[PDB]
This record gives sequence, C-alpha cells and structure tokens, in this order.
Amino acid sequence: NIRYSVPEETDKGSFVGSIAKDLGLETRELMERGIRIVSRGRSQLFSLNPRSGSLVTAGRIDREELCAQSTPCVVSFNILMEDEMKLLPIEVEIIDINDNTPQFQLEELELKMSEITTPGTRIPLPLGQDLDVGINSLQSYQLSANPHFSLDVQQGPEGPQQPEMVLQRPLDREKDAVHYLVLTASDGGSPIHSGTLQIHVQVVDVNDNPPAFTKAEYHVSVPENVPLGTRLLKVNATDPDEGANGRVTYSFHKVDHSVVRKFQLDAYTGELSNKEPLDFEEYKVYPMEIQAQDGAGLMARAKVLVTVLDVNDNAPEVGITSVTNTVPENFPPGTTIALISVHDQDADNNGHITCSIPGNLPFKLEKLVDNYYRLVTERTLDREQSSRHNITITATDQGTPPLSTQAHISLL
Amino acid sequence: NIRYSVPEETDKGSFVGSIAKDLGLETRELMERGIRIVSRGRSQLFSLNPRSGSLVTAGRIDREELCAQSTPCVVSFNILMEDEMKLLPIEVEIIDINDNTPQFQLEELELKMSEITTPGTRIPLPLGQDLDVGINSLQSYQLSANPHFSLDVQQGPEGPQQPEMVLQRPLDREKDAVHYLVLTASDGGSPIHSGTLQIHVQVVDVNDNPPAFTKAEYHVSVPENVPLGTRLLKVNATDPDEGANGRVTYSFHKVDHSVVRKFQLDAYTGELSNKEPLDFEEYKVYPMEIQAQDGAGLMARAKVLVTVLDVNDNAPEVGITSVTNTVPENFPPGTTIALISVHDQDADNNGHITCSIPGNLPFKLEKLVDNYYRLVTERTLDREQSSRHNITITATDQGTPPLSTQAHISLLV
Ligand SMILES: *[C@@H]1O[C@H](CO)[C@@H](O[C@@H]2O[C@H](CO)[C@@H](O[C@@H]3O[C@H](CO)[C@@H](O)[C@H](O)[C@@H]3O)[C@H](O)[C@H]2NC(C)=O)[C@H](O)[C@H]1NC(C)=O
Ligand SMILES: *[C@@H]1O[C@H](CO)[C@@H](O)[C@H](O)[C@H]1NC(C)=O
Ligand SMILES: *[C@@H]1O[C@H](CO)[C@@H](O)[C@H](O)[C@H]1NC(C)=O
Ligand SMILES: *[C@@H]1O[C@H](CO)[C@@H](O)[C@H](O)[C@H]1NC(C)=O
Ligand SMILES: *[C@H]1O[C@H](CO)[C@@H](O)[C@H](O)[C@@H]1O
Ligand SMILES: *[C@H]1O[C@H](CO)[C@@H](O)[C@H](O)[C@@H]1O
Ligand SMILES: *[C@H]1O[C@H](CO)[C@@H](O)[C@H](O)[C@@H]1O
Ligand SMILES: *[C@H]1O[C@H](CO)[C@@H](O)[C@H](O)[C@@H]1O
Ligand SMILES: [Ca+2]
Ligand SMILES: [Ca+2]
Ligand SMILES: [Ca+2]
Ligand SMILES: [Ca+2]
Ligand SMILES: [Ca+2]
Ligand SMILES: [Ca+2]
Ligand SMILES: [Ca+2]
Ligand SMILES: [Ca+2]
Ligand SMILES: [Ca+2]
Ligand SMILES: [Ca+2]
Ligand SMILES: [Ca+2]
Ligand SMILES: [Ca+2]
Ligand SMILES: [Ca+2]
Ligand SMILES: [Ca+2]
Ligand SMILES: [Ca+2]
Ligand SMILES: [Ca+2]
Ligand SMILES: [Ca+2]
Ligand SMILES: [Ca+2]
Repeated sequence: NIRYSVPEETDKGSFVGSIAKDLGLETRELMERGIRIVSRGRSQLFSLNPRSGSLVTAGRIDREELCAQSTPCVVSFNILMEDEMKLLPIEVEIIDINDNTPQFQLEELELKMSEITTPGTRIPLPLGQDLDVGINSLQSYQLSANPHFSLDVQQGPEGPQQPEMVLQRPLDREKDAVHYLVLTASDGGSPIHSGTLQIHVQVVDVNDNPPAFTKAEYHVSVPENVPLGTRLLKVNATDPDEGANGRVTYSFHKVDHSVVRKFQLDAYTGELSNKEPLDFEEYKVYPMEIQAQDGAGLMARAKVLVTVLDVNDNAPEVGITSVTNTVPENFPPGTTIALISVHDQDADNNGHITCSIPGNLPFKLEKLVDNYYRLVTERTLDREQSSRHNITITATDQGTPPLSTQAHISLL
Repeated sequence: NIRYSVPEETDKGSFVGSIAKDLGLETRELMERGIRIVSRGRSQLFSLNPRSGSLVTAGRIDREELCAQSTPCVVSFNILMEDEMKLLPIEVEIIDINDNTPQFQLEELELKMSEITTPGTRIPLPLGQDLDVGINSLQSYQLSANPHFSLDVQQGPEGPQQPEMVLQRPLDREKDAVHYLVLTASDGGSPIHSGTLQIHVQVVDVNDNPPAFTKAEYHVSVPENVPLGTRLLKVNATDPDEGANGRVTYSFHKVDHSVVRKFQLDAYTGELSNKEPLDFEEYKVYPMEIQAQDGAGLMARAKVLVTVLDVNDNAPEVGITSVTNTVPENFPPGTTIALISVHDQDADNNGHITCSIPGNLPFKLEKLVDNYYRLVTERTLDREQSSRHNITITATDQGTPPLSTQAHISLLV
C-alpha cells in the first residue's frame, strides 16, 4: 500500500510521487517489470511514466468534483506490473485548496418587520455555501454595522451553523423606514473569499403618534358686531404617521353646545369662523375645546378663547314701569306722576343712560338710584289751559355713536 | 327700604310680612294713606290686599324664570302713599327650592380611542345643567366604575366645572373593544335628583399581537417511498387582532433552499406535502423553519422535522475494479483472477453484502478487506474443455426484500 499526498487543482504533469524510489527500483527494473496504471474512471487524473518511475498528474484534480465534502479524499488505483502480473495499490490523498467563493442562494433578502416588533426577535438567515472544505470552507458570518440588529452565529463542530439576525434597538418607522444591511459570509483561506447577501429590512407603520397643535391655547379678540362667517382663526396639527394614520380632521369637543353652536370649525382646514351673532352681554368670552382626530383613534386637544370686544350697538330700553294716569288738579310741587325703568345692555361709556324731557312743561326729572327716574313736577298747571298731554321722554346713552330709546306717555 | 322674604313656587296669597304692622299703621290708617301697588313689569305676581295690610303673593314665583343663575334674587317695587305722595321701596327676596334635575345637552357621548392611547389622556365631558340655584344646582359628578378610566372634576367656588375623563390603565382591544360608562350628575336637595349621560368608548385596532403556533416543534415520520404530493402535515396559528392583523399566512424561512425545494407548503391552509422525491440516502431527516405572517409585519417561527423512514430500496453495486484478462494455462490454485469492489447504499441488515458465483467451475470467491471480493483459483481447467468463459456474478443484500445486482465478466484461456 503506497500513499501519496498531492493538492487539488494541480497543473497538468505535476509530480505526485516516484514509485521507483519507494519500491527500490531503478529505471531499468521499472522497464523490465513493465509497470503501467490499471484504468478505471478515477485513475484518468493520474499518469504513470514507466521510465522515470514518477507517477504525476494527468489532468485537473478537482477534489470538490471527486469527494465533494468528505475528508480525507484519497484516490485508490492499481498499478499492473506485467512481469510478475502483480497489482500494487496506490492511494493518493487530495489536499484541498481555495478556488471558490461562498454562494448565497439569492442576492437580496427582503423582510417586513413592524416598528412594534419586540426587541430580541430572531430571524434565521440564508445559508451561504463554500464549495471548498477544511479551512477554505465557510468559517464566519458578519452582519453589516447597524444599531438595530446584531449577528448571532452558532458554533458548530464542522463550522458556523444557523446564522441569526437579532433585533437590538427597537425600530422606529418615523425615523428610519428602510434599513439596508449586508450579510457577508467569509471562508478562511488566504486571501479570503466573501459572498455578499444584501438585506432589505422594511419597517411597517403602526399608529403610535397623535396630532400635535402649534399652540396649546388659541386666543382671539373679536368685535361684537362682527359679520356672520368672519374667519376667526386657523389651527395647525401635524401627524408623522403614514397614510390613514396621518390624516387629521378637526371637530368640536362636546363641551357646552350653547357655546359651540355659535361657532363653526371646518373639519379639514381647521378654520374657525362665527356662525351666530356674538353678543357681549351674554358672553364676554367664548371658551371652547377643540379636537384633532387622525384615522386610527388617536386625538389631540387645544383650547380656543374668543374674547368679545364692546362697541355701542345696544340702545337703552325704557320700560313704562309706573304710571299714575290720574293726576290731581291741585297737586303740590314735588309729586311723582310717573316712574320709569331704564336699562342699557352695554358697558363702559357705551352703557350710561341719560333722561330727557321737554323743558317747557313744569314737571322735571331728577336723579334717582339704579337708572330709575322719578318724574316730579316743579310748578302748577291750569285746568283750562291744558286738558290732554302726549309727552315724549328721550333716553340716550353717552357712548358715540349714541343710541336712544323714546317712550310716549298720554296723561290727563 | 323694607325687605321681606318669600320662597319660590308659593301658593297665591301667601304671607310675607304685614306692611301695616311694620309701618306702624292700622287697617284704617293705611286706607287713609291710600296705599296701593306700584305696578312694575313683573309686579303682578305680587298681590296687596288693601284691607288686611299684608302684601302677599299673587301667583307662581318662579325665580329660575326670574334670575336664572344670579344671586341674590331680590324683587324691588315701590309702595306709593298718596298722603305725603311718598314712595317706599319694598324688596322681597325669593328663596330657592329644588324642582329641577340636571339636564345634559345629549343622551350618549360616543368616542373612538386607539388601544395604544397613552395613559393619562384627558377628555372634557359635556356639561350637565341644573336649572335650580344654590344647593339645588349641580353639585357633583360621578363616573361609573371602570378600571381604565377615572373622573377628574375642577371645582369652582359656585360649583363643578370642566368634568374630565382620564385613561388610567391602558386599553386592550383584544380583551375589551367597547367600554360603556355612566356619567351621573347630581344636585344637593332632598331627595337628590341625578341625570345620566351614557358613554360609549370604542377601541380601534392596532397590530399589537404576533402570530402564535400550536406547536413549537413539528415532528413527523414518513416512509422514504412516499409519493409526490402526499399530505405530510398541517400547522395552525391564531391571532386575536382584528381584520388583516389577525389572519395568518404561512411560508418558509429563507435558510437553505436546497432542502425547501423538495417540499410544498400551502401559504393559506398551511398543509405541507412533498414536491420532490424523498430518498433516505443523502438526507435521513429533513429539518425546516417555518414562518407565520399576519398583515402588518409581525411574524412567528416554528420548526418542522420530517424524518424519513428507511426501507430496502437500493441494491448493492458491483464495480469490476480489477480484472486480469490474460491468465496462464498452467496457473496454480489460489491465484486471484479478478478483484471486485461492491457497495450497498443502505445500512444495518439492509446493507450487508453477499456474493454469489457459479459453483460448478473450480474458481471461488473469498472476502478480503472490508467489502472487496477476490476471485481465487482452487483447481485446474483445461483449455480444450473450456476455451471461453462468460461469468455471471450475483450480489445479494441481506435485508428483506433482498435486492441483487448481476455482472457478467468475459475471460479466455
Ligand atoms: C453472457 O451470456 C448472457 C446470456 O446467457 C448474455 O446476456 C444476454 O445479453 C443480451 C444483450 O446482448 C440480452 O438480449 C436482450 O434481449 C431481450 C429480448 O427482449 C431485450 O431485453 C434486449 O433486446 C436485450 O438485448 C439477453 O437477454 C441476455 N441474456 C439473458 C439470459 O437475459 C451476456 O451478455 C453474456 N456476457 C458476456 C460477457 O458474454
Ligand atoms: C403648519 O401646517 C402646515 C400644513 O402642512 C405645514 O406646512 C407647516 O409646516 C406647519 N407649521 C410649522 C411651523 O411647521
Ligand atoms: C295722543 O295720544 C293718544 C293715545 O291713544 C291718541 O289717541 C291721540 O290721538 C294722541 N293725540 C293726537 C293729537 O293724535
Ligand atoms: C386552528 O385554526 C382554526 C382556523 O380558524 C381555528 O378555527 C381553530 O380554533 C384553531 N385550533 C384550535 C385548537 O382552536
Ligand atoms: C470579503 O472579503 C473579500 C476580500 O477577501 C472581499 O472581496 C469581499 O467583498 C468581502 O468583503
Ligand atoms: C455583495 O457584493 C458583491 C461583490 O462582492 C456584489 O456584486 C453584490 O451586489 C453585493 O453588493
Ligand atoms: C342619582 O341619585 C338618585 C337618588 O338621589 C337616583 O335616583 C339616580 O338614579 C342617580 O343614581
Ligand atoms: C341614565 O338614566 C336616565 C334616566 O334617569 C336615562 O334616561 C338615560 O338613558 C341613562 O340610562
Ligand atoms: Ca476546486
Ligand atoms: Ca472557499
Ligand atoms: Ca477547493
Ligand atoms: Ca414610532
Ligand atoms: Ca407609526
Ligand atoms: Ca397618528
Ligand atoms: Ca350689544
Ligand atoms: Ca349702549
Ligand atoms: Ca355693546
Ligand atoms: Ca321653579
Ligand atoms: Ca336641581
Ligand atoms: Ca328651583
Ligand atoms: Ca391590545
Ligand atoms: Ca390589536
Ligand atoms: Ca397581528
Ligand atoms: Ca432510498
Ligand atoms: Ca433505504
Ligand atoms: Ca439496501
């Protein structure tokens, strides 16, 4: 049993072993025995020269073609010596070399992972196969640098097995929606042959962000006589989510509908304008809470305060709250014939009321408490001179433009 | 200024105070004064009888109609004494009673809140309005018991303002999709009247649950001769989420496609069957990783092991690795004429190799190293008796049913 060692992929005619030296044969003795190689499929790679006694290579010795993945790879063929008709077992071990690159069964691996994927989730990676064996076979995986993922390689007896990609830092689609990684598989030769696997990690969206107003409280000041449908304000709300999770619509929070009903907020543009007249008397200010809803149950809040300014638009009102229609012929000076109830719905200088009566007639109005005015007479009237009187009392407020209300009293 | 006090909703003619008693005037003296009602806009609700000297009520005194929510509610009107022509204002305070229930401006407040809503979110609630005043006005809010929500009321000097509903424990649509609450507003009378506002909080779905397999590792044993397309297994994964987030689709994890390519997995029904033949050789077992995907990027993993049974289906193979065709006429007994290399691809009793040669001829086969067989000579054959030889060697394996391979070798003298 003769055993040699030759690397694989040798050049044609490369020396393997000299049979002459190990059998003790010269050139002549080899010629006399008539040594020649016994053929079978595999011995076609080996060539025996009967004069030099040197078994050399006859062709390409691709050990991956011969033994695939086994070790060691030894080719056994018989040498026929015609003299004694003697067979001689020659076994030649094929040492492995590195001439192949690890091949992934694809070029781009595309995966879908939600942004709420719990960190630590594992993804088995495609296996890369190095055609060589031994030290020139698959030796290591390397995941391209990225904060969100890490590489986990199980140490196996034959080599690295079952590569896995682990989620480290939690995903955020609003920051990075697509992560490109590169899984490089490398053997252990010199130089090292690396096969690359492109990884396309796509992040799926989840409604995790409610709208956000530009201001927490929206203030505005408006005249009371402001016409209907005047644009009071425009709010602004943003949503960073994708698609239906990021389309906002505004609406009124059901607070006090007696206040909300006096206003109008466009659901799409968010422009608040007035729908009903604005009266300073009932409401000086208008507090309202507004709401912005996206498409998936999230919402945001904001406050809107509509302060009403005052301008003279309400005239005082005079109520004929007292009338003594029958007034004596001999009444003394200082007797009240009528008491009136005066009231202006406005404030400041626009809300004070003065009383006016024609000054020729004897009776006059004096100052009394709380816009009440007492009509007391200052002289005597003749029974013959005046039988019937149709008097016109004038109540004017003092804020320009002044507003006035008249009351007419008939007396006898 | 004389001030009296009468409650609201009094019967007609009810006593307040005797004006004759307070003015120190008798029945006659006031009649001489000519005391009479000064008739203000709302003064007809007051009735003065000019004989008893007691200004009493004339009708229903509904102060909620009078002063609404103001305080205090005092009615001022003048008493005219015709004697000195002197006016005297009488003020009567209207004492409040409880005849109204707090009324909400709607019947059901319905809201949509995502299951991922950050706890602590506040929702201003619709105001309930009690027409009464004082202690008979709105006094308290009460939110019905619920683990996820609580009531927060801002108090005022007069009473409660801006009731707000706060989310405490985070919502789960997979557990509770609809929450019904009852907001009761109550005054402070005796008995207390409560108005109710039904609340309908709907929870919107969010992909917060990954698939879940029924088994972590799927083991199965199938004969090697199994035909193509035979149903091997069925996996099952459930998801409690709603809609597209809760129906699963199965697929192979991209690991080794040389193993996956030999199989077929329906993505929807999840029934695994074979697509290519299964040979016990090359692969004794078949390990595979499977993946369950919902509709929104979540996934689950499971293992499936398809173990191949072993069956005698590969016959041993005989290789004529050596043949010395030229053989002397006078060769002695014991000389090898041919060496054969036989090999069976199975194991155990199905993998042991036996050799058979014609027993009439002198040559016989003896076993040497491992699986090699040597054709040795035992006697002499005459060239005249036999010039050419067509040999039939049959190799049989030892596992039932036995498989045999025949080889024919031609030799001459
Ligand atoms: C030793 O002798 C045997 C016969 O005893 C030889 O085997 C024979 O080989 C021939 C092929 O040349 C077979 O012919 C076959 O005919 C059938 C008819 O249907 C068909 O299958 C094919 O057309 C085929 O040619 C013949 O059947 C076969 N003998 C037997 C019994 O099956 C053998 O070749 C001889 N070996 C040597 C080294 O001389
Ligand atoms: C306000 O909203 C508009 C509408 O998209 C947007 O363009 C703008 O950026 C927002 N305001 C700010 C300060 O970004
Ligand atoms: C004075 O007022 C009374 C009130 O009814 C009316 O009837 C009368 O016609 C008025 N005087 C004149 C001259 O019109
Ligand atoms: C298996 O999946 C089906 C699919 O709807 C389901 O009906 C069944 O409940 C699942 N298995 C069990 C044990 O529930
Ligand atoms: C592995 O390393 C080789 C060099 O040995 C590169 O060519 C390859 O791209 C990978 O980075
Ligand atoms: C990995 O690297 C190879 C070259 O080694 C490229 O061809 C491939 O596209 C991937 O980037
Ligand atoms: C408020 O309280 C009253 C009793 O005071 C109940 O009748 C009502 O249903 C609500 O609970
Ligand atoms: C609360 O209770 C009132 C009765 O007080 C109902 O009318 C309402 O629908 C809610 O159930
Ligand atoms: Ca090679
Ligand atoms: Ca290599
Ligand atoms: Ca190699
Ligand atoms: Ca996010
Ligand atoms: Ca998102
Ligand atoms: Ca959103
Ligand atoms: Ca006004
Ligand atoms: Ca005014
Ligand atoms: Ca005004
Ligand atoms: Ca009442
Ligand atoms: Ca009440
Ligand atoms: Ca009341
Ligand atoms: Ca949930
Ligand atoms: Ca869900
Ligand atoms: Ca899901
Ligand atoms: Ca088989
Ligand atoms: Ca088998
Ligand atoms: Ca077998």
